[PDB]
Amino acid sequence: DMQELYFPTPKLIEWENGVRQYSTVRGDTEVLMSYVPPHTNVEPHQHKEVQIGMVVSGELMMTVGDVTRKMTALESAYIAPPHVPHGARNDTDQEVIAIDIKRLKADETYTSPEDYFLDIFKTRDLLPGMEVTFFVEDWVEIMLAKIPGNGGEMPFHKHRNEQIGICIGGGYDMTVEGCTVEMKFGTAYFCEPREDHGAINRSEKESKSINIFFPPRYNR
Ligand SMILES: O=C(O)C(=O)Cc1ccccc1
Ligand SMILES: [Co+2]
Ligand SMILES: [Co+2]
Repeated sequence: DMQELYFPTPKLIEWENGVRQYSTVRGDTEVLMSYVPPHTNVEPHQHKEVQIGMVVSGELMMTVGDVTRKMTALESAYIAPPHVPHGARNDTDQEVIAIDIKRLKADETYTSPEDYFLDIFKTRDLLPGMEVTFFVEDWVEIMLAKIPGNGGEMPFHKHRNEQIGICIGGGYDMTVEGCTVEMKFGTAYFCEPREDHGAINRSEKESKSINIFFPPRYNR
């Protein structure tokens, strides 16, 4: 009944310059997957919401404040604090696929590295065979996860931490509070604090996801 809560139906945003974005929202948080065409500029802006982002595919020139970093897929993240100007350019011959999370909570303090970009904090197995990679700031933890094929599983559990995520490769069955969805590329899920969730990958190919914790769960 409430599947729309945990797995929001995305809206498509189609710009005139060719950028396409898929918007999923639950309450105070929005997830956007963006496809930016070759040699295309994304005009700078600013807003009261904090913004965290990462490249999923391709290479993107990302600008936050005075800083522009060439972002390689899945190897860095950025945080644009509230009202900090930010924009981007796909300066390559290839499409960029990027992810960004926009958010505003009254009790959160949106710190960031002084030059805005986060590098890999640590890579390691979360469960035997399940490799994860962390990017860590005070109030948020990004965790890349690979769920092995042929039965790879994240057992059901709950935690104080809010947890939001998006599938970025392969497929898997995701369950939140008794609602099971077949995740595919771009599918987003939203877990409020203490909401039951789990996952299994029954396919042959491993499945990749980006999972985000407020506040950090593993590296505090
Ligand atoms: O570590 C957690 O808290 C998780 O929920 C991990 C996870 C990884 C991939 C899909 C669903 C949950
Ligand atoms: Co923005
Ligand atoms: Co969890």
